[PDB]
Amino acid sequence: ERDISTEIYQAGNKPCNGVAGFNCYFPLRSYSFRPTYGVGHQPYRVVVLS
Amino acid sequence: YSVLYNLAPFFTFKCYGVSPTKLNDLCFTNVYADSFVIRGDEVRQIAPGQ
Repeated sequence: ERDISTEIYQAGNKPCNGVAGFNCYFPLRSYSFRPTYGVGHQPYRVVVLS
Repeated sequence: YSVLYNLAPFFTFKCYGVSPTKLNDLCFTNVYADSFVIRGDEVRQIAPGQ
């Protein structure tokens, strides 16, 4: 199953929508890739056949 | 970690290996704490490899 909804993580005890701060987190994070990175962190392409 | 977590004037609490909000169930054999005070501009420098 797949998830796309972009809702701010209200991981606190306060009704927080906000933008950023304590217990008010944007769930998405960005991969960063550059050739200077060592082996084990360069991107890998994955295909799964079912 | 609950008293540390619920300490209000914390601004930045960024982890790099595991989830930072459920440390109660996670147990470690060691805890290393290092302290200093730096400029605001280089606050982002605490990430490894800077």
